[PDB]
Amino acid sequence: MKLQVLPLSQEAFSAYGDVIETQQRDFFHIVERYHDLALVEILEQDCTLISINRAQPANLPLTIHELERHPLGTQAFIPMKGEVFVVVVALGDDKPDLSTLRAFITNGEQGVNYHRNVWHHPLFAWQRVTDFLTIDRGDNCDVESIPEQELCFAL
Amino acid sequence: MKLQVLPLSQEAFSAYGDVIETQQRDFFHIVERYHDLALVEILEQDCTLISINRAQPANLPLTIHELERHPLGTQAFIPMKGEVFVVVVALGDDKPDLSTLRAFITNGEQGVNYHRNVWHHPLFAWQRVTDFLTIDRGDNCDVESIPEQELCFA
Repeated sequence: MKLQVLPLSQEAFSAYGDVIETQQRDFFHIVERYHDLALVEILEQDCTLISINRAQPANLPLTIHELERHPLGTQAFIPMKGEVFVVVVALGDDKPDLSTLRAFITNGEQGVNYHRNVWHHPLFAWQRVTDFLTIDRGDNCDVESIPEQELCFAL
Repeated sequence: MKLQVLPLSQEAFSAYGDVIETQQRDFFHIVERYHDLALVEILEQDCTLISINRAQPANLPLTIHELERHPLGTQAFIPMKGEVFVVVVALGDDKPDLSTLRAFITNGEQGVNYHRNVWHHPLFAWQRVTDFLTIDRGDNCDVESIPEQELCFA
């Protein structure tokens, strides 16, 4: 199944989570504070931990066949050296709702925070080893397979 | 008084917070997951906020005369383009305990998470404008004066 990879934007991503970036975002003059870019929510009396995931770059062509989700907590990933990366998300209360399945490629100035219970693909890098500043709990996530998806970058 | 800025290291910073870095840190082979580098503790709020603070560089010679602290939560700052930055910390339950006053300069591969209630200087960048990914409670900030300190570097 062809899965088109489109540019990431807050507008297109809003139903899946928050896009962490400064472009055209409101800020307070203090230092310029670009506030409330993402809301971290971790329940089940779990801790909110900061980590770094060093991911190897994946090579084209890319195919996926499963998605994971964190039912009781959000998960944020922010590249540490301006790297571009790819994300795949889907909604769905008990399983991925294919009509909402989408893929996005960042612009190098963005991070993401997946809302709780939102389906996404395990972390992987693009074109180069990337260190992702990670904010989540701390494996207690749900794993569900989906029909093979062929990510498409052209067009 | 001259406050000498020294290289930031986890062992020297541990009493004030945690250094967010990968160098010589334990990890899980997955992707290499460098786990639990810092613990976010927020009081009287069930959520943590992520923001970006774009900070201007300080005008040298830098002289400081006050520190701030957040009793209700930890505060993390991680540069987004590998920039080096400077931090000033101190312990003290009532007022800043000067015997614990220290200044550190990062190596470009480090972020910091100030423990809750630890005194530190308001954010500023080093040499160039820097974007700092910020993780904190998102008012409620104590501010106390300290003897005029003159930051000295290499």
